[PDB]
Amino acid sequence: GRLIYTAGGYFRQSLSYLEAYNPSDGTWLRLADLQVPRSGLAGCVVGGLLYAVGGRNNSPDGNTDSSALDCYNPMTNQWSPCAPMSVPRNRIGVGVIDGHIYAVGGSHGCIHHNSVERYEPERDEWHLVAPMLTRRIGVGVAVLNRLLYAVGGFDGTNRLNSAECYYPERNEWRMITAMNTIRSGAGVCVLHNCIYAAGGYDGQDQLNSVERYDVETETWTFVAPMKHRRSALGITVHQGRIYVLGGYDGHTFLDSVECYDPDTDTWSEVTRMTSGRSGVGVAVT
Repeated sequence: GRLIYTAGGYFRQSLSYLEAYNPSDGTWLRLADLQVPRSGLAGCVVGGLLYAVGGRNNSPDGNTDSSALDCYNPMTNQWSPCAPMSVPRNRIGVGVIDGHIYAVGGSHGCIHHNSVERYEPERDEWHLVAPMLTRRIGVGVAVLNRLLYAVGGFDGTNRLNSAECYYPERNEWRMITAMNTIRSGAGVCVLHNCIYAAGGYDGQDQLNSVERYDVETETWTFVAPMKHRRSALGITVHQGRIYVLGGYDGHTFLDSVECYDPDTDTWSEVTRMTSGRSGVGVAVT
């Protein structure tokens, strides 16, 4: 049995919620709160452990970006700290390769990162790798065939439709074909051997469009769009289907959760979070 876990998020302030959606029976479990309220973070899963990476603690007492790495165990329902990244990373992207966590981009105050670092869970250690060709905050990140893809984002001045690909053995980045649409804060995931970018922000509107990248053709193609435009949404894959959680539509923090079925190329609204929020970290375990 696997659940869709959402950690953290923003609604008028940063959040500590850890909630887990059961796509079968409909429930949200309330689990142990994050040690620190955090928005703009990423989630991932290595060895069954749920990791929460980076973000920002934006509480009514203070704004601080976070370099933190924290670890949630469902067998104990407990959070434990990890060693932190070398720099704070708000609006981060993360991906997993060979049981290693790659932290990509994000911001620290006015710094817009191009740096990337790799976390090794068996040694609880972070190590710097080759920086991206671009500074990308609000970057989507996906792993396909052990290659690490960094998609869209915001460079501090311009929002991006470009994408680049990291080769771990050569330790270098190469630009790939760019998306059709400029997107920061899109949800980027991998499903049945294609990369999907859903929603986001082009600097003028929040997006409902969705496009998927194909490595064999090196081409992005639009698919069915979400019912709700949204930026800074959470995204995951559960049992062959894409799930988008929350986000921001320019007027309100969404609680809607949509589900994409690739076999019918349709989006459905399946559940509502216990409260609207954006900038969550989501993963399945």
